[PDB]
Amino acid sequence: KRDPVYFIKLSTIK
Amino acid sequence: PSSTILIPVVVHVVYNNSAQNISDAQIISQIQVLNEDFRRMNADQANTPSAFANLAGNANIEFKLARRDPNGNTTNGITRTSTSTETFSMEMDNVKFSNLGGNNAWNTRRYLNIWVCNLGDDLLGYAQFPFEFQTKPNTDGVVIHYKHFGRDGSAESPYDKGRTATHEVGHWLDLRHIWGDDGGSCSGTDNIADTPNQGGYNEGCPSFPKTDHCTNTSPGVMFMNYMDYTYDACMNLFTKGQVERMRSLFDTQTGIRREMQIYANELTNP
Ligand SMILES: [Ca+2]
Ligand SMILES: [Ca+2]
Ligand SMILES: [Zn+2]
Repeated sequence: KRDPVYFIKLSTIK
Repeated sequence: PSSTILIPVVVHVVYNNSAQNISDAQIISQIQVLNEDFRRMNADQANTPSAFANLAGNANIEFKLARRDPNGNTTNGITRTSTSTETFSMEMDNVKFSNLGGNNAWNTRRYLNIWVCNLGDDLLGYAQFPFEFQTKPNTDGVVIHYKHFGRDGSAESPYDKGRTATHEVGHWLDLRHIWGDDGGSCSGTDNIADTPNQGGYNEGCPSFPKTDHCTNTSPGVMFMNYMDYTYDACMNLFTKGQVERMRSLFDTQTGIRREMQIYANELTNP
C-alpha cells in the first residue's frame, strides 16, 4: 500500500 | 453460510532502534483488527454507505498467533530480531532473510508471516500474491511499516487503525486494487463484479457518493473498500465478491493455500 499524501510535507518546504 | 478459515500467524519484528521494537500490545491490536475486518466485527462498519450494505462481505477468516514454531518448539508467535539495516527494500525482500539483516520465513505453507520493519518513503507495506507461491515460497507473506502496524498506540495517523495489514492480507489472499491498476482508465479490472468499475485510486476521506467516468451514477465508486488507497479510518468493507475470491484459496482440493488448514488448530493451541 502506498501513501498518496506522503510527499506533501516534503514538497511544501526547502 | 461458511466455515471459519483459521490462519496461524507469526509476527517478525525486525528493528534497527528501540522505537522500531514495537510492543506486544501493538502486535495484539493488529491481530484484533484483522479479526474484526475479516469477520465483519469492525465497529466502523456503521460507516459503510447503506447503498453498499447488501454487498458487504464477512470473510469468516480468523487469525491467531502461532503457539508452535516450525521446529516444534513453544512460541508466543512473535520474533524479535535486531538489525544494522536502516531501511528494508521491497525489491530485495531483505527483511525476509536473516542473511540479509531480516528473519527467515516460518514454513509459508502453514503460517502467515507478517514482517514489521522500517520501509522507505511512501511505502506503508507490501505483500506477495498467490501466483508466486510455487516459485517464491520463502518470501510469501506480508511486510508492514512499523509506524503503521496495529491500532492507535505507536501507529501514526492517518494510517493508524491497522488497515495497511488488512489491505496487504487482501493481496496475499489474491485481491487486486479496486481501480484495476490502470492509471485512471476504465479498462483495467479487479476481476470482482460487485466492486463498481473505478477509474483511479482514491485517497484521504472522500465524500459519498463519488462518481467517476467508469461509474458515473450514484452510488458511485466504493472508495471505502479496503483495496483502495484511502485513509485507515475511511475504509470499512470487503465485498461478498472479494470474500468469494479470498476463500477460494482454501478450497480443500484445489486451493493454493489449502495446506494451511490441515494443522492450523494444532499450531494455534498452546
Ligand atoms: Ca470490479
Ligand atoms: Ca480503472
Ligand atoms: Zn495494494
